[PDB]
Amino acid sequence: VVNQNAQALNTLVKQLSSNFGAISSVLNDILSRLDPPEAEVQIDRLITG
Amino acid sequence: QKFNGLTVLPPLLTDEMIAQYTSALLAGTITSGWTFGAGAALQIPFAMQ
Amino acid sequence: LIVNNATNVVIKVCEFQFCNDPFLGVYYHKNNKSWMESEFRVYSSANNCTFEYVSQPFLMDLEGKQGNFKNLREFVFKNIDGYFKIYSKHTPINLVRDLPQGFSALEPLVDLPIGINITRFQTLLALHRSYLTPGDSSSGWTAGAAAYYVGYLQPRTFLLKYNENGTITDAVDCALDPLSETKCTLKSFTVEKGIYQTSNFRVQPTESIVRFPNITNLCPFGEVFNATRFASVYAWNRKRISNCVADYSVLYNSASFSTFKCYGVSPTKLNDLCFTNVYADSFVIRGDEVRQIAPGQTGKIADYNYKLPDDFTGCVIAWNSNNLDSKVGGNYNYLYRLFRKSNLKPFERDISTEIYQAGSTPCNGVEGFNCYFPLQSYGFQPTNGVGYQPYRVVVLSFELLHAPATVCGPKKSTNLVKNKCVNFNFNGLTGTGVLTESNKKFLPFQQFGRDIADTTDAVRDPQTLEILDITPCSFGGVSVITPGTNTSNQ
Ligand SMILES: *[C@@H]1O[C@H](CO)[C@@H](O)[C@H](O)[C@H]1NC(C)=O
Ligand SMILES: *[C@@H]1O[C@H](CO)[C@@H](O)[C@H](O)[C@H]1NC(C)=O
Ligand SMILES: *[C@@H]1O[C@H](CO)[C@@H](O)[C@H](O)[C@H]1NC(C)=O
Ligand SMILES: *[C@@H]1O[C@H](CO)[C@@H](O)[C@H](O)[C@H]1NC(C)=O
Repeated sequence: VVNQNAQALNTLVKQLSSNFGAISSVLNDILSRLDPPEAEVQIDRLITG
Repeated sequence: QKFNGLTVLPPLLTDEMIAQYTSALLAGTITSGWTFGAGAALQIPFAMQ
Repeated sequence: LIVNNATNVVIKVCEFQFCNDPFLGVYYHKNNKSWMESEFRVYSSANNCTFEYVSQPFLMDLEGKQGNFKNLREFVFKNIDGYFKIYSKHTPINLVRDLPQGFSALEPLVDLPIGINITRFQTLLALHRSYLTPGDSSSGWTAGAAAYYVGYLQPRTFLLKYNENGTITDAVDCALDPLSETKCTLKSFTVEKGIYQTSNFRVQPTESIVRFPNITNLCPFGEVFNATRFASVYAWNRKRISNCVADYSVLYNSASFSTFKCYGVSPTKLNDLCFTNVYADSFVIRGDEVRQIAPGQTGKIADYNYKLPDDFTGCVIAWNSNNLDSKVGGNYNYLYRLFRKSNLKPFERDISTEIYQAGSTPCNGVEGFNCYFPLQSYGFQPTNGVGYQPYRVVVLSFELLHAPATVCGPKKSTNLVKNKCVNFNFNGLTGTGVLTESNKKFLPFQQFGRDIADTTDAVRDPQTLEILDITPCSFGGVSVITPGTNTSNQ
């Protein structure tokens, strides 16, 4: 019963490095390189995932 | 682990107070039999229990 | 200018010439008892008007008294998107000057749609000139007694309380005190004794710092822009640009550009991020083939010629050449491929001169029927159309955080700050945290550190060359415990 919680927590951890058909996994890297109107298509695609 | 916002709250009871309850429950069968959870405790030697 | 006279309220939107001290003043003469305006020192001239209005009459008396006031005109002036909104209320009083503690709501008066911009305001007032006083502009002016309050409105969220007639009867804050945030959180004014969770608070940033790598060299751009010869599209030249600041604001005075397009990157952050592996690909094509350069767009110069990748993230700059790459017979130095057994792949170049094979009849130098040469001359002349003139296209392809920093921005480093949760930038990598001194050592080549989350937690300074750990200061939340709204407010 501890194994299931610790496994599921590592499962949510690994999802932070998935794209969902995006170009990067760190929101500040998208904000540092492209104005917000030219970044909403990546941000909504990270948000839904 | 806390950087991504995974907070673990500690249980309401410690193991010392839980062990105080298990010690009361163990003492009640060795001293009063079964007539202490339905009423007020009543002594009785173990040879008749 | 919205002024209430002794006739009506006058609303004029003109270009007035305001005084050094504009005000009003009415006179009480001895041939009348009426207080008309005689000191109308408001504007010097009213020229170039765009709006004038008519309002309901508000006759006044204007007889100075020092007694207690028994009415209150509270207005709130807002200008959202040009429209000016006024929220008026009239409330009588009887107390000595102070704002009563009662609860009144303000109803909206009018919404003037004018779309001017307002930055300064001045309150228009009035004066008393009588024969009890000198009546002049030195010792004749008398201000009576008056007191008005001016308060700036700030972004705030209130849980409103609506009764059975529709009015607002109580306003409870969401930020003034923890108790008001709890009471607006549950959407109720009655809270029981127990623990409740509100918003969660973290530590805020304090400072920000720069630790860029210092490089004095400036990149070569003499031939990357205006020059005396450029490469053919058949065989396009790649130049390796490294160890120098790469700027783009300074590139507007070498050649006049007719296409400044950067795909994948804002054209105002090229100098804000340090680069890696900058590849300059310059070649001349025809001006009616500028549409054929594009990521994921086919063509003839995207199939049989150099094809851009379909993930390319870089900038494409190309400009018209009038007669530098053009001849009076036509320019035949620049050639293009017109037949291919298999189209070209990203970053592929052709060096074959074979004759292309069409049909059964073989070719590649056994010239004959259906043996065409794919490499055709462009034929640039100045007498041709402008879509038929040479364009020097320079494509800049670069990486971001794929290898140690080689090409960096012109912004320079700042002071080294430690033991604080501050915003940092290293080569381009941004964060917010406390930079602590580390005791884990990498091997010399390794310049980053990750965990099981795959997030940075150890960086190497390009300046001081010391391993520094990164520790977020974000932690915990805020919970509150109440002994019930009945008992008390602690
Ligand atoms: C007096 O009024 C004139 C015109 O408004 C102005 O130019 C001048 O500066 C004023 N002087 C004082 C004392 O403010
Ligand atoms: C008033 O408007 C006219 C027409 O636009 C202009 O020629 C004149 O200079 C303006 N006068 C001002 C700015 O007071
Ligand atoms: C609403 O206004 C009416 C009219 O004065 C008043 O009688 C009533 O008390 C008010 N509110 C209600 C519905 O109790
Ligand atoms: C507060 O508690 C007292 C005692 O139980 C009760 O009489 C009173 O009505 C309560 N008031 C509120 C606001 O609940």
